[PDB]
Amino acid sequence: SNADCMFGNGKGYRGKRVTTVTGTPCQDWAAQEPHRHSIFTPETNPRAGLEKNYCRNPDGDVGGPWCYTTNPRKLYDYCDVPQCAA
Repeated sequence: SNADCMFGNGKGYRGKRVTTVTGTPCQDWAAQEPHRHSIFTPETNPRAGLEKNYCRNPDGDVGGPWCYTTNPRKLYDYCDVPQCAA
C-alpha cells in the first residue's frame, strides 16, 4: 500500500490522513492554530513521526491514531486511517 495506514494504535502509523473520524481537518502538529498546543508537535514528540498535520498516535492511544482538529468545538479527535498491520 502507499503506507497511509496504521500499525495497531498508529504509533508507527506513517500515513497521510489529515482528517478526524468526522472528516474535520487535522491541525498542524506544528501549528498552534487555531488550537494552541505546545504538545504533540514534531518537536515535542520526535519519536512518533509527526509531520505537518498527517494523523499520528504520539501517545499510542489504544483506540487508534488521532490529531488536533481545526474544529472550534474540540481540541483533538481521532482519525480514520485503515489498519496497515492487518
